[PDB]
Order: sequence, then C-alpha cells, then structure tokens
Amino acid sequence: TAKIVIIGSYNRDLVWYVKDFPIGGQTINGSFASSHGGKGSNQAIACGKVLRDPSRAFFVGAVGKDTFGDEILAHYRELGIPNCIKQVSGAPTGNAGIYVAESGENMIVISEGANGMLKPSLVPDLMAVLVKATLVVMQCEISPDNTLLFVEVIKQAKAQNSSLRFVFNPAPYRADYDFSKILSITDIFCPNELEALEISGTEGICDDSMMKALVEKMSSLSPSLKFVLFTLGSRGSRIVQTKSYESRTVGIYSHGRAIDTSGAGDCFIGSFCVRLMELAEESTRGPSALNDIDTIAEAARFASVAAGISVTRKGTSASVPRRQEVDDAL
Amino acid sequence: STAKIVIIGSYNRDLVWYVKDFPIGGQTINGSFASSHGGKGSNQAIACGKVLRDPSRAFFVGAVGKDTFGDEILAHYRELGIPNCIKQVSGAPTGNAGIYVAESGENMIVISEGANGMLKPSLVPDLMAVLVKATLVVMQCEISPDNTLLFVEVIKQAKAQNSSLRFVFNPAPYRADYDFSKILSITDIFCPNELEALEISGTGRICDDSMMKALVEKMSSLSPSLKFVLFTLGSRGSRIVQTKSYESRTVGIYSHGRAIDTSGAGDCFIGSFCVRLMELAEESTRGPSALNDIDTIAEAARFASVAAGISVTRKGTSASVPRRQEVDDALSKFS
Repeated sequence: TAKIVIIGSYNRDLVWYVKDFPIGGQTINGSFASSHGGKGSNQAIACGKVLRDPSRAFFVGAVGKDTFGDEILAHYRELGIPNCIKQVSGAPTGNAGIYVAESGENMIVISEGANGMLKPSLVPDLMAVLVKATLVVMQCEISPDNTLLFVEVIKQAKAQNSSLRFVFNPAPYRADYDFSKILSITDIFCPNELEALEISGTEGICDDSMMKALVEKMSSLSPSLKFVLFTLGSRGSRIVQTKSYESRTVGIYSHGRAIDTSGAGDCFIGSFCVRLMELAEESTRGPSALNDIDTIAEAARFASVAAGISVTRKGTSASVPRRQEVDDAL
Repeated sequence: STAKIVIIGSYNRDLVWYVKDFPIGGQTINGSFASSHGGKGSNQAIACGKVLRDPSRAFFVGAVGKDTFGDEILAHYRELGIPNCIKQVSGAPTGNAGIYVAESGENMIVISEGANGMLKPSLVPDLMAVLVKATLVVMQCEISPDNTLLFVEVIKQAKAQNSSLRFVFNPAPYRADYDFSKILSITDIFCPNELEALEISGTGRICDDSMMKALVEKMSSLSPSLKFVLFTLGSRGSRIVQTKSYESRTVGIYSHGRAIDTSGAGDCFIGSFCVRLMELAEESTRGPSALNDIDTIAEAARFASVAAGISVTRKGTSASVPRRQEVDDALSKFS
C-alpha cells in the first residue's frame, strides 16, 4: 500500500553534451544521450530506489501511446514502483531538448505533450490512495489548470486523512502557476534559490531577512503551511518554520569530486520524502512528528547525503544511491 | 538511370523545439517539438531528386545506424525513388541535431554526427565505379574531417579517369577542424556563403568587391582545380567569381511570394544548382567543358534562385523543395 504519492511529469530527455552553448545562429557539434526524465518521474524513481520497499511509492502521470510511452511503463515495471501512468491518444509523450555545457550549466526546453492531459478525471482512483498516504508531492511540469484540479482533490483528501502532508516543489519556476492557491493546502514548500526569488518579487542570493519575509507572506494566506525548505546550492538548505520562524541549517554533503549534478535536485526531493515518511512511522508522536522542525531537519540531512552522493556519479536516475550507502555516509 | 550527381554527406534526424526565445543558461522554458529529416548531405540529395526530371540521376552516399531512424530514411529514399548506397552501421546511432528555433527565426543547432562519422571510402567500396561515370560530386562539412580527406583522394583519382567530373564543395557548416585547403585543391566549384567564406580566410564579420577579390584570391592560391566561387548572399542573391580573371556574374533572388520558412533553402539552392549544372553539361555542343564557362555557371544559378525562391514560400525543410514543373513554370514567367 502506497505511502508516498508523486503526481507529476514524465519527459524523455534528449541531451546534447557540448563544450559551450551555441550562440544564436551557430551550428556546433556535440555528444548525444537519451534518458528518462521529467521532475515528477525523477522524484518517484528516487523514492523507489531510496525506499526500503519500493511498493510504498506511487507515481501519477500521463504519457502518449508511443514508444517513449511504452518504454517508461515497462521501466516502472522493471523498477517495481506502483503507478497509474495513463496512456492518452491526444498528445505524444512529453520530452525535453537539453544542452549541457562542460561547465555543468543547462538549457532545457520541454514539450509538455501528454503531461498537459494529466487531470484527476484521468486517474479516478486517486482519492482512495491519497486518503491512506503520508506524503503527496507535485512540481510544475504539468498544466497550471490541471494542477489546481489536483489541489482540490488533495484538499479533500487531507480533510479525510489528517496524516497526509502535501510537499510542493515549485520547479521549474512557472509564472502561470497560481502559487497562492497551491500554497493554501501546502504543508512543506521546497523552492530553490532562484524559484524563491521569483515567487517573492524582492538579487541572486537569499539572505536571512528575505527568507523570513517570504515565509511570512506565504504563511499569511495559508492555514496549512508549516515549513519552507529553501534549497541554496553551495550553501546547502534552510528550514524555516511558519509563525515562529525557527530555522535549521543543513549543509552540503561532500561525497567526492562532482562529475554530474543532473537530477540532483529531484534526488534530494525524493530522498527527503522517503525519510519524512519513515520518520512518521518510527516515532511515538506519529505523523504529528512531521510538525516538529527537527524531524524536518533530519530528513533534510538524509536528503543532503543522498544528493551529495548523486553528484559524484552520472546518468540522472542511475546516480541515485542505494539506501545502504546513504546509511553508511550518515 | 546512370547516376550523374553523387552526394557524399550526412543524414541527421532533426529534433526541433519551437520556443519564443532561446533559453538562457540555467533556464527551463516550454516549447513545441517536431521531428524531421535533415543532414546537409541528405537534404541536398533530396532536393536533386525532386528538381530532377528523372530522380534516378541523383545518388546519395551516407551512413546511418542500425536503428529506427536509419531504417526510416532508407525507406524514405525508396518512396522518393532516389538511388543511394546508404550503409547501415552498428558503431554509432543515426546522426541527429537538437535544434531551437526562436520566434525571430534564428536557430541553435547541435549536431551529434553519430554514424556520419563512419562514412569512409572503405564503407562504400564501389563508389569509384559510380564516380567515373558521373558529372558532379557534392560534399559538405557534416562528416568527419579525416574521412572527408579520404573521400577527397577518391575524387582526385576519379577526376583523373573522368575529365567530365566536377567537384562541387559547399563548406557548410563552418568547421574549424576541416582542412579546407586540402579539400579546395580538388574542388572545381566552391559555394560558401558570406560568413563561411570569411571564416575560411581568417576573418569573422557586407563585404565589398575588393574584399571578394582577396577572398577568391586566397581560395584559389593553393588549388590547381578551382574554377569558380559561387558566393551565397542570402536575400542579396548570389555572386559567381571566376578564378584568375575575376569575371563576375550577379544572380539576384527570385521572389515567389511571402517568405514563410527559409529552413533548407541553402540546400535546395545547392541541389537545384547541381541539377541544372548537370543538365547544361549534356545540352551543349562543347561537352562538359561548358561547365568551364561563367555564363553556363550563371544559368545554373538563375535556375537555383527560382527553386530557392519557391522553397522560402513554403514550410518544411525538404518538404518545401518544389517539383521541376513548378520550377520550370515560374522560370518562364520570370523571363
């Protein structure tokens, strides 16, 4: 039975590796690789791989009736991750055209495709799974209006299941998302530095005063918001509690030389959820342990270690470590 | 049925995303995706087949992978009726390109040459037999530099046996790793655009008549074979300059209607130019040495302009290359 529900995107990543980004009008040569991607699916695969039993993760997404769509369903079967990936006839499977420069910088163009069809009506049995789960996770790679439909289902599910926490990762930043409505049922908000800056309006660096002001602005309109986990890159992460503005700093874990940071944010969000869901069971206070800032901090230390291992390897989802390796480095 | 135009070059599956503006480094944006046939080698061979009266006079030489894209392009050539010896290899996948097209029309292109890097003479051991009976052989810059030089040696040996064979070299896209000096030494007709000509001499960035003399001068200085440089000037048309004498012929654009998509219009120009060049070498009292006359070169380029001018009124890379009757019809009204 599923305890972590990931509702989000699948994209087939088509990636060209170049020395430098081409400039406008320029034709350059590069090296090509194709791989499974999409922030929603990346986070579900990271959950399944870091979980002690992958059957506790559950991925919700929509793909096309094409080869890419067939291959990702077969891949989830091979991974042992339950899902209700619906194949639709309207659009092709989503993809992304990606340029990776030798510095590590990215350029990403997504063709959302079938991700634009993911609605609650496409997945009629979602409510039954959500009223028994601990975490539900969403990103910004499906359509804004369909995200709001899922928000309404989750809002109904949390009123029936008080143990459910909604983790919202606002990635990538999309100006057309109604963040106010999403935050009204969000329990833990997980932006990175640039995403937090675009959602605030007030350059390139988040200071302590800006992070407190963002928590205040977001929490003033939200009865559910309890924690903001700011992802700060080389600075690590900051957990700030709403109302009290209690803060915990969690540093970068340095496992070794950085080879490939692709997928490292999704691995962090996935690993973070795995440990959150486990701490809700390994605790006397129960799922109300997810209201204590030190529980959130321990999960983030766990996520930092797993993401820190991920950057010493290559291949996005193939870089997500074993549970034992994370246990060892902790 | 005997092949008269041999195109040795690349096939790329074009993977194209249409965006409002190019993303900046570290940015994720949304776009619209389309997949289509590309490769400068294959585009120019397909333009030949469509502008030719009988497509069997064109012949495409290229390498693709033993994958889906490779199977589809072999089948595609069959439906077009264009002979080829597309070799399928297991070393690499079929070549592709990841392309961003902004609403301005500007491109960003990254090529993964893939199986195009395996195209060597040894992969096509019977090429010499075809080249010694052909009129034109055409190459670009989308296979490997070292293998291009191997093909250059084959062509040098073919021209010594077939004095009617002419080498048309379109140096696209500009590659700093190409030994252009060695390629030009057996090139008969060189077809750069303004920027490609400027990069092959040592500059970066309209260049005037005194500048073009120095460029033609440098191109010809080490080549015993170079006879004409056809400068492609985009909306300004083209410019044919003879080596040694610098006789010049200007060939303006032919405007067919509202420009919709200039994608593939250089390749359509090169292909049509070769079709008409090959035809003028047959329709003449003086033999293939008609290809040594600057006015014959000019007539081939007038034909290529009309075909390119039609292609820019249509969308679709090689889908916008017109049929010969369409080219013949518009050439009549233009005269």
